[PDB]
Amino acid sequence: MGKRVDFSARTVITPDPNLSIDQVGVPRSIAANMTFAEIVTPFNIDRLQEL
Amino acid sequence: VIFNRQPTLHKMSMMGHRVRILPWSTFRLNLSVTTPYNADFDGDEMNLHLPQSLETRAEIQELAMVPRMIVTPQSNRPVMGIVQDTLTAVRKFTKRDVFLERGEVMNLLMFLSTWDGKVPQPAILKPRPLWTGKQIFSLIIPGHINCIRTHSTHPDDEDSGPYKHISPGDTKVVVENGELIMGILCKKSLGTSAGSLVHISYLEMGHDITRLFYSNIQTVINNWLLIEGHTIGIGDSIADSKTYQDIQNTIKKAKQDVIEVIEKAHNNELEPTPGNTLRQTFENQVNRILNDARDKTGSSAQKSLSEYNNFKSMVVSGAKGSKINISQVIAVVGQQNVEGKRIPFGFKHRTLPHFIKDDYGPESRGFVENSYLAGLTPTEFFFHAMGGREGLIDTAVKTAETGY
Amino acid sequence: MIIPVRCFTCGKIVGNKWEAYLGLLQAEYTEGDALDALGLKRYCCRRMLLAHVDLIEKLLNYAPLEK
Amino acid sequence: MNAPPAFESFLLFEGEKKITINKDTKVPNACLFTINKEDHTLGNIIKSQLLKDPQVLFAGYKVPHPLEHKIIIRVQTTPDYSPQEAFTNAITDLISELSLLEERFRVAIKDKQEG
Amino acid sequence: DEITPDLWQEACWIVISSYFDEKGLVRQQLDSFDEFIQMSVQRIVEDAPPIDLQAPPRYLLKFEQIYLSKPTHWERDGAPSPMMPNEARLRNLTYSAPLYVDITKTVIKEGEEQLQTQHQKTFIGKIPIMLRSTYCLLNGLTDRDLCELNECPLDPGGYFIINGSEKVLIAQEKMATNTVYVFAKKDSKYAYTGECRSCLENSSRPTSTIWVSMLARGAIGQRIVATLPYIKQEVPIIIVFRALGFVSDRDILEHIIYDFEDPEMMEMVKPSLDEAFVIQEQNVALNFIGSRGAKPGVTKEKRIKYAKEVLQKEMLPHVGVSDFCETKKAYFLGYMVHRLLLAALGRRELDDRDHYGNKRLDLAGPLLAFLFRGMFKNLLKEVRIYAQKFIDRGKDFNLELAIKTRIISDGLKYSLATGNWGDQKKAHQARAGVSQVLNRLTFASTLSHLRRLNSPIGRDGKLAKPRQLHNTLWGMVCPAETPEGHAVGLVKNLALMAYISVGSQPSPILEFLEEWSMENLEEISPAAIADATKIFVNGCWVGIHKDPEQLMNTLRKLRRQMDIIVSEVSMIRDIREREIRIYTDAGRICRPLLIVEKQKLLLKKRHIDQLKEREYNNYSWQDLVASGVVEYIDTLEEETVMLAMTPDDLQEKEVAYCSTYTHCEIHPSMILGVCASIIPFPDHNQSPRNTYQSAMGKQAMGVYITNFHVRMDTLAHVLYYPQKPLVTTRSMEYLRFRELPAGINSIVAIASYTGYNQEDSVIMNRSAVDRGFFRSVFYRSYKEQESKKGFDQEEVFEKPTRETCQGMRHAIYDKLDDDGLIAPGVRVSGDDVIIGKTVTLPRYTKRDCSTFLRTSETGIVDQVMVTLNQEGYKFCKIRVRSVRIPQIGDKFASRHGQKGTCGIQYRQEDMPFTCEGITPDIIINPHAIPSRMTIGHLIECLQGKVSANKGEIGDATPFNDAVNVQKISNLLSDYGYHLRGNEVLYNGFTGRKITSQIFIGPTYYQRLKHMVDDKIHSRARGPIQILNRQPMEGRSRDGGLRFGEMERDCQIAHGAAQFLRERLFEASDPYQVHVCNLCGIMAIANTRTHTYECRGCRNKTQISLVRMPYACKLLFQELMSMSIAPRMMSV
Amino acid sequence: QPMIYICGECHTENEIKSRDPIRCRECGYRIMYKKRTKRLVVFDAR
Amino acid sequence: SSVLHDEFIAHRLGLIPLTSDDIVDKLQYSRDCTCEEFCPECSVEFTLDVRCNEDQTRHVTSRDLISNSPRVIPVTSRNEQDDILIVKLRKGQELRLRAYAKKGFGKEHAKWNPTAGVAFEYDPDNALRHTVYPKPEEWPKSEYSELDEDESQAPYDPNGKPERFYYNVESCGSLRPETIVLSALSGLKKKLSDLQTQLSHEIQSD
Ligand SMILES: [Mg+2]
Ligand SMILES: [Zn+2]
Ligand SMILES: [Zn+2]
Ligand SMILES: [Zn+2]
Ligand SMILES: [Zn+2]
Repeated sequence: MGKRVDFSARTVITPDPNLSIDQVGVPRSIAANMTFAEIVTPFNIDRLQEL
Repeated sequence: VIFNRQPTLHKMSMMGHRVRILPWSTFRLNLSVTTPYNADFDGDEMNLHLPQSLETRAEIQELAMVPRMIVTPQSNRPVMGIVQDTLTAVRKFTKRDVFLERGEVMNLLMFLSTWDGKVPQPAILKPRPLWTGKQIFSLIIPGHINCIRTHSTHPDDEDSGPYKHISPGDTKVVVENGELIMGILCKKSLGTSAGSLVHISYLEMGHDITRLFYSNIQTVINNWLLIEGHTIGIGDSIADSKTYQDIQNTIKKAKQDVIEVIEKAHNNELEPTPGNTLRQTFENQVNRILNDARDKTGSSAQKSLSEYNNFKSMVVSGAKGSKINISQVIAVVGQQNVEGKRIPFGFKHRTLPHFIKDDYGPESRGFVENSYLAGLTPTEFFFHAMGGREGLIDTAVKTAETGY
Repeated sequence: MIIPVRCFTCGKIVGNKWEAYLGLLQAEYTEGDALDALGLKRYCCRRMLLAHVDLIEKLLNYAPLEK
Repeated sequence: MNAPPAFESFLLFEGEKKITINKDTKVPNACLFTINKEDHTLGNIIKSQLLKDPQVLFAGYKVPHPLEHKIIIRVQTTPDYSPQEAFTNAITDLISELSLLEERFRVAIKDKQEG
Repeated sequence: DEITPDLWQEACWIVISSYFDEKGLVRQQLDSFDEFIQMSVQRIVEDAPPIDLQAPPRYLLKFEQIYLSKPTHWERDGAPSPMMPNEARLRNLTYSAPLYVDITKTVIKEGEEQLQTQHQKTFIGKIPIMLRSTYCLLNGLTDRDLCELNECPLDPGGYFIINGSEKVLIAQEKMATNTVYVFAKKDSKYAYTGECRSCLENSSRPTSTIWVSMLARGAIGQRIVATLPYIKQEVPIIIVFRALGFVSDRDILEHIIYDFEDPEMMEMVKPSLDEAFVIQEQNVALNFIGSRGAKPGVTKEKRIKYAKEVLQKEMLPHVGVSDFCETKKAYFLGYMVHRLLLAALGRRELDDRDHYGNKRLDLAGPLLAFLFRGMFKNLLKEVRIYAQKFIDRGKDFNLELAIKTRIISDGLKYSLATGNWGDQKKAHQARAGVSQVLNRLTFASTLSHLRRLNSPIGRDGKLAKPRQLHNTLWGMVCPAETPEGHAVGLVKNLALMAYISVGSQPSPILEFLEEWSMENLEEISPAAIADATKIFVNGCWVGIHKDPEQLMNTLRKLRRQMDIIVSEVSMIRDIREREIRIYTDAGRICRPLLIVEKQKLLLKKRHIDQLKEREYNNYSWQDLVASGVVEYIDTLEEETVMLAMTPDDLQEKEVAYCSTYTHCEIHPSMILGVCASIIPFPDHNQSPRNTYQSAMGKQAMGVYITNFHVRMDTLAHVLYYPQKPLVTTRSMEYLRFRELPAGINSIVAIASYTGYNQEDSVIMNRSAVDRGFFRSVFYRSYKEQESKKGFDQEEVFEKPTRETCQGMRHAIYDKLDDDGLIAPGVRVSGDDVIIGKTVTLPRYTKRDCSTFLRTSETGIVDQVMVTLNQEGYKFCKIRVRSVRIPQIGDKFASRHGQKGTCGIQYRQEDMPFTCEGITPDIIINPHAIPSRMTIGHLIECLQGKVSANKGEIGDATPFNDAVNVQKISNLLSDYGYHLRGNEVLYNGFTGRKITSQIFIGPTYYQRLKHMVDDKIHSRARGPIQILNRQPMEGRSRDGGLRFGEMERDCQIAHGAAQFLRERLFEASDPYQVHVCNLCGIMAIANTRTHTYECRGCRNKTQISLVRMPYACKLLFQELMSMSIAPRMMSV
Repeated sequence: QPMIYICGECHTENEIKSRDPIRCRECGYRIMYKKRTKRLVVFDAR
Repeated sequence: SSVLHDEFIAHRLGLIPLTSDDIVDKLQYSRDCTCEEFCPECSVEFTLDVRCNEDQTRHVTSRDLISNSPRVIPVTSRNEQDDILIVKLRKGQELRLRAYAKKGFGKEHAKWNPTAGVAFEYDPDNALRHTVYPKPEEWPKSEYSELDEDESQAPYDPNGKPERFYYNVESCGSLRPETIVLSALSGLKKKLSDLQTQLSHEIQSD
C-alpha cells in the first residue's frame, strides 16, 4: 500500500516570491541526480546528442 | 513533478509543479501554495517525485497541476489565497489615500506579467499626476470579472443608511469589468473563502488566468511593499494612559464583583439556578464576570489602537492575528483554564502554596490580570504555563486518533 | 572564541580593540565609557566588543599536541 | 553543495551577452533590454535618467529573481524617438554627470585639505 | 538588621549564587551515586544471606566488607594504572573502578574443629564511576588540574563513560512506597480502592502492593475486601484480621474504628463482619487464605503454613517482616481500612495520582542499587553451584575461581550501555530509556540532559492527566521545558534550586521520638488513638502523640539546627486528619526556601554580609542552612506551608491577605529550569513559545565544552564567534551561559523586505555572513578497528592495492599513508577513503574493507588518533572538519520560539539601512509576532538596543518590577533613538526611505543544528533492500522516499492511476513471475533454455508471464509459507 | 615510510612500524596522534 | 599548532584590511592576468611565521603579516590603534603560513568592502513625506535638520524631489575615504562606459 520509490528527493522548503504558484524552485544537485528517460526521435536527436 | 508535504491530508497536499532550477539547496515555493500544503518555512521539508513517462507526465499536467487545484471540492472555495505580506500590503495598497507617482507606477508595472503595455490614465491629473493603488490592482485583476465584498472593518449599519454606494470608510469592495471600482481588499476579498476575487477569477476566467492573477498580485504588491514597508514593534503593543486607566478600572471592578459573588456564596445568599449545583452556579457567575472583564478590556484596547498600529494592520487584513491576540498583548491575558475549568486545587484546597485555603478569587484560580507587555506575575506565569500545556497535550494527542 | 576582525554589521575593524578594551576596563572605565574611548559609536560595534566572550583564553589552558 | 561562486554575480559566462535588445510587440516603440551580470546599481540610475527624457513614455526595470544576476529594463519612447537612442542618451548623460561629480569632488577635497 | 526592599534584589541573588557555589547543577546525580557507593553497595552485600553449603564439612561464605578503589585500567601485561576519563573516552574503555569484597569461609565438620579463613579484598566486580563523584579521579581537582588532564573545568560531570560513550542516567518517576493511597476507579467492580506499595527500608524484593477495596453497590451492603499478594482471590478484611490473631469483632473494630461514638463508620464496616462469621478462629482464617490462594494445598496444614508465610513476609513488609509483628500489621491494615472508610464516607479526599508529594524520583544511586541487588544475587547463585559441585566430591574449593566477576561487571556495563534497565536475558521485560547518551551539542543541552526526569507512563498512553502540568510541579520542575512531540508532559526537567533527596535512615528520629513523649503502637490501648495524633515515619505507623503542635515545633527546631534530623527530612503535619508523616527516604524532590518569623524573614542583613565575602571567611550555603534561615521543603510539606512570593508580601497591608506566612521564595524565577532560564522576559511570551525555546536552546550551536579539541565525538558543532547575550537573565550566571554561550547578538529588523522572510523565515546579511556571522565548524569522528579475532580471517590497516584486494571501489586511495590511515590536513571529498582496512580471505588472500567518508561531506581531516582498545588490537579515530557557512535553508532561532530558515541572503548594499549606515544582520517577518504573542522578543530587542548604546548587559530576569517597557523606552530616548525602537530605514535597492519606520535592534539569535546540507537528499535508481527489492531507507543508505498509504489515497482522489502505478509498481519494485494458467501458482521458468513448467499440474505449455511488484510476490510466497494458496488466475 | 606519531601525554615524536603495539617509547602512553601532512592544502580566505 | 583550525585563521586573515591606495589601480584581476596562479602584477605575497617559545601568551597580530610589497601592508601596521589580533599562541604553539592578496570588491566578498559604515541620508526634515511618522513629535532630529525645536518635521512639499543627499563614508583602512569616493565614481562611470560599448555593439549588430 505504501513503499519506497526511486526518482524522489527531499529537502527543506524556502520562500520564493518570484516563482509562480505552479513553479517549484529546485537545486541543481537534486536536478543533476534525478533523471528523465526521454525517447530519441528526429525531432530531438540533436538536442539529446548534445546532452 | 509532484510536490508533497506530510501529513498528506487531502488531494491538495500533492500537487504538480513545473521545475525551475535555482542556485541553493532548498525547495523554493510560492507563498500562496503554502496553505494547501499546510507548510511554513520553520524547517519544513517536502518531497519531490519526478514522473518517469510521458503518460504520467500528461496525467499530472492535466489533473494535478496547481492551477487546476485552486478550488477544492471539499468546500467549493479556493484552497490557496493571498497570504501574509501580500495580504497586509494589499490591504494597505487599496486604501483610499494610496497615491503612486509615475516612476513608482512604472516600477510596479514592470512586475505585471499580464500587462498590455498601456499606462492607464492617472486618477489625479493635476496638480501632479498620481495613480491610485486601486487603479493598479485593476490592472492586476484579470478579465472582466464582477465581485462585491466587504472589508472586515465594514460597519454593519452602513448598508442601511445613506452612503451605501459611496462608503466613507472605503469598505464595500466593488470590482466591475475587472476594475477595482472601490473598497479595501483583504482576506474577505483575496483569501480562501467562497465568492472572493480569486474564486470568481477561477470560475469565470480559467485556471491559467487565475494562476497569473495570484502571481501578479504577489509580485506587484511585494515590490510596492518595498516602498511602503511593514513592521511591528513595542510601539504597537503600547496603549495610552487613558486606555491603561480604563483597563485597570475594569479589572478592579471585575475583581470587586467576584469578591461580592464570593461573599454571597460564603453567606449562603446565593441560590442555584435550574440545571446546576451551587458550586457550578458560583463558577458560572465568576466566569461570566471575568469573561465580561476580559471582553470589556479587549474592547478598550481595540478602540485605543491608531490607524498606524501594525497589530491592527495585520488583523484588519486578516494576514495574521486576531483581536483577542491584541487584547492579550495590550489589555489582559485573561483566565487560564485546565480541562475547561479554572485552575484546579492541585494542593490541598489551594492552587499554589502562595494562596490561602479555599480562595476562589480570580487571581487564585488563574486569572491573568496582566498583558504580555505588562508581564505575568509568577503565579500568572505558572497558571499560563498550565493552560498552554493543555494546548500542547491536545495537539500531540489528537493526532493519532484523528489519523486513525 | 576570539575577538572578530570586523563588525558583522558595518565591517568596522574591532580585532585590534579587545586588548585595549580590557585594559580600559581594568583602568576603572565603565563599559560604555571604554567603548566610547575606542571609537565604537554605532551600537553594532558596541555589541561586538560588549558581548564578546574570550574563549581562546580558556582553550590556551590545555597543553598543545607537540612540545 | 549548491553555493554559486560569488563572482557569478559580476562575471559574464562564456558566450553570454552583456546586453540583449528585444522588440516589445504589445505597444509600438518599446524595447526590453536584458542586461546580464548587473543589478539595481545600474538599473535604478538608468531607469531614473530615462525618466528625465520627455520623449520616454515608459522607463522601468526589474531584477526578475534575486538569485539570478540579470536585470530587464523596459523603455518606451515617443514615435519620433527610439528606445535604443533613449537608452544610449541616458547612459551618456549618466557618464557626464558622474564625470562632473568626480571633478567637483576632487576640487572639494583639494579645498578641504588646503583650506 | 532587616534587609530592606532596596537591597532585596541583591540579597536574594547573593543567596542564590551561594547555593550554586555549594551545590551546582548536577548535585542530585553526584549525591545519588555517592550514597549508592558509600551505603547501598555495602547494605546489599550484607543483606544477602550467607550461603551455607554442605554435602560432613560445611561452609558459610559470609561477605562482610567492601572496598572500592579508584578507577584503574589493566593492560595486556596486567599492570594496573590510574585511568583518566579522557583516556577512557579516547580508547573506548569503561570508566570503572574495581570492587573487592572481604569473604570469610569457616570450616565446620565435627568435634568443634572450627577454623576461619578470611580472603581480604576478593575482587568481586567492576563498577562504573560517575564523573566528578567522590570516587572519581577528577574529584577535588582544581581547574588547572582538570586542564592538565585535558578536562573542561565547566564540565559538570554526573555521567558515566561506558565503552567511551558518555551515558547519563535519567531520573525515573514512580509512586511513593509505604503510603496508603485511596483512589476510585469509575469502571471497576470496586467503588473505592486503597493501595499501598510496601517495601522494606533496605530493599531486597520488589514493591509488594496491597489493596483494600470496597465492592461497588450492586449483597445487602458494601463489602470490604483485600487483594493480598501471591493470592489470586479477594479476601475479606475480617478474615485477614483473624488470620493475624484478632478473632473478636471488638478487637478488629478497635483496630479499624478509633472513635466508637461514630455509627457511620460502624454501619459501613458491618457488612464485612456479617460476611465473615463462619470463620472465627486464626487457624480457620489462615486455611481460608491458603485455599483462596493460587496454590491450594490439599492438606490444611501446608495451607495454613503458606498463609502464615504470606501474611508475615509479603503483606506490608514496611511494617515489619519478622515474627510477633502481627500487632503492627493489624494496626496498619486497620489504618488502611480506616482511610478507605473515610474516603467512602466523604470525610477525606481521594488521593491525587499526579501530586508530586505522592511521587519519588529514582536517581542514579537507587537505580544502580536495583541492578546491583539483581547482579549480586546472580553472582551468589553462581558461586553456590560452583562450590556445590566441588563439595559434593568431598574436597575444598577456591572461591576466587568460584567468583566469576563478569556477572557484576558485564551487567552494569551492559545496562548502562544500552539503557535496557534489567538483566540482559530479560531484554523485553526490561525498561529502556534509562541511561541515555549524554547530549553534547551545547552546554545547555548537556546540563538539561543531566537534570532530566522521566515519567514512565508510556508514550502510547493518550490520557492527558499525567502529561498535565500539575500545580505541585511549582519550584520542582520547569513549567516550560518539555518535549513538544509524543512525550509532552512525561519527560520533565528539574527547576534550578530543586534538590532530589538522597535518603537517610529513620533511626535517630525514631530514637528521639522514643525519648520524647511518643507512645509506641504495641504499648497503647486503641481507645487512646481517638484524640491522639498518629505518627508515621517513612510510611510506618510507629506511635501516637498527644500535643502534635509542640512536637512539630520541636522537630522543626531540630531540623533547622542540623541536629539529629538532617535537612532533607520532610515533616508534614496534617491537622484536620491528625497524622504527622515524617519522610527520610530518597527520591523526594524538594527546594530551598527562606523561613519567616512572625511576619519577618530570618535572613537578616548580617547573613548577606557574610555571604558577600564568601571567598574569604568560608561562609557558604551550608552555614545559611545551619543558621536556621533556609529550609528544604518537599512537595508534600509545601501543602502545609504558607509561602510569600517576595518579602513585599510580608508587609502589613491595608487589607492583609495572610499575615501568617511561614516561608518565602528566594526568587520566583527559580521555578524555571536550565533551558527556560535562558529566555529573556519569558513572562512576556505565550507559554508554548517558552516551551519551544526550551527545546530549541538544546539544538543551538555554541561551544558545547571547552576541551572540544581533544574529544573525538561522532558529531560536534562549534560556533566561530559565540557571544554572550546583551540581554540576559540573572540565572545564566549559574548555567555558565556567559562562559559557553550558544548564539550571537544580531541586529535584527522586523520588516517585510522583498517577501523572502514570509511564513517563519529570515533574510540574513550576506556581508555579515562573509565576516564570520553564525559561521560554525562541524567535526565528525569515524572509528575503526582491525580485528584479529581468529587465524581464519584478520583485518589490518594498510594502503590497499588494486592487484591483491577484491572489493576495492574505484575511488582512489592515494590520500592514505602506508599505515593505511589518512593524515591530518588532507582535504577529503565525498566517497573518499580515510582508513584503508583489508581483511584476509579464507583480488586474492585479502579483501578491501576500507572506511569511506559519509557521502557528500567535503571536509578536511582535523586529526587522527591511534591507540589500542580494551582487548588490544589497533584502534583508530579520525576527526574530519567541515566549515558550515550559513546559507539558504539553515535554521535559526531567537530565544522566544521564533524559528525560521534563511530565505535569502542580501549583501550590505542590498539590505535596508538606517541614517547611520547600520544594516540588519537578520530581517524577520512581522507576521511571526501577532499570533505568537512573543512580546519578549520585542522587549529583548529594545533592551538590547539600550544595552548596546549604554555599554551594559540588560536584565531580563522574568519577574522584575524594576524593569518594564516604559523605563527601557525612556532610556533609549536618551541615546538619540525613537523610544519604541523604531528607525527610519532606506531601501537598499533604491535608497528611498521606507514609509513605515522599522523596528530594529540587537536580539540574541541562535544557529540550530538543522542545516539544509545535512537534510537535502535525492535518488534516481540507487541501492535496494534485500528482502523486498525496494529502495533503501535514509540519506545515509542512499534510500528512496516513502510513497506511503496517505500518498496512495491522495493520488487515488486525484484519479492519477498511471502515476499511482508508477510510484507503487514501476519506481519501487518491478518484477515478473510465471504463473500456471491451471493452478495459478508461480511456475518454474528457464528463459535460457525456454522451458517453463508447473511441477504441480505437470504441464509445460500453459504458463503465463505476470508483471507484479516484488513485494506482492514476496507476500504471496509468505502466504504459501502459511499453507494459503493465493492463485493468480489470469482468466 | 616511517609514520612518526606523537604521544598524547609526553608529546614525543617517535616512529612506529606496522604490526607494532601502539606504545610511546618515552612514557608508555597508549594514545598517539598522526602529524600534520606535508601536502599543500589551499584556503580561500572567505 | 594554534587552537583555531586552518579555515578559522584563513578567514581571519582575509578580513585584515591592506593598504590599497595607489596599488589597487595598478594591479590586475587574476582573471585578467596572463600569468600562472600568481604574479606580482595581480597579487601581493604575505608571509607569517610565529612561534610561542616564551611562557606568556604570544599575540600573533597583523604586525606579523610580512609583505613582499611595501605599499600593500596591514593598515594597523602602517606608521595609537593596536594591531589586529590573528591568534593567541601558548608556549609550544606555532603558526606558519603564506598568503596571497588579490584585487576584488564587495560584491564578491565583504572582505573587499572598503567601508566601515556608509551613513546616507536625505530630506532630514520629512518634507517629501517619504516617511510617515504616526507621532512626529516622538522622533529625534537628524544631525542635518534645520528646524526649531517646537517643529517636529518640515511642512509638506508637494513639488519636492530628493536633492541634497548627505554622506558619511567611513573607511575600514585600506583606502582613504576620499579615495573610496573617487574610486566609486570612477568605477560607476566605467560600468556605464562598458555598458554603452556593449550597447553600441548590440545596436550595430542589428
Ligand atoms: Mg513547519
Ligand atoms: Zn559596526
Ligand atoms: Zn500448475
Ligand atoms: Zn609518551
Ligand atoms: Zn598574475
